[PDB]
Amino acid sequence: LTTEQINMTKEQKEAQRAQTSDTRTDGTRVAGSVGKQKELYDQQITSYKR
Amino acid sequence: ATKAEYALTKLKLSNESVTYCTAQYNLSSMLPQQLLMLKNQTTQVAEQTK
Repeated sequence: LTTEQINMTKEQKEAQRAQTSDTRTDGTRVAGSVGKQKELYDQQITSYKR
Repeated sequence: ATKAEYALTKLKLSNESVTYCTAQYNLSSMLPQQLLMLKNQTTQVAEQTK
């Protein structure tokens, strides 16, 4: 069970890293739910300007 | 009184005999099993360190 908690800790770290950073620990761009959420803000920002 | 004391010494052999068998069982069974218990605990400490 301790070994399994290692993976969860790593994944929860990525969720924290989603803030204040656009890249994960390995360097790839975030694309999950938080990545989709940011794209919605970009469209909304353009919508308000338009 | 000496005869009564002789019976007490004679009967005391039973306690010594069962003690030897009890100690023999502990060495043959309990001690090796405890070693396996300690080894698993040692591995858990490293995982918690990780």
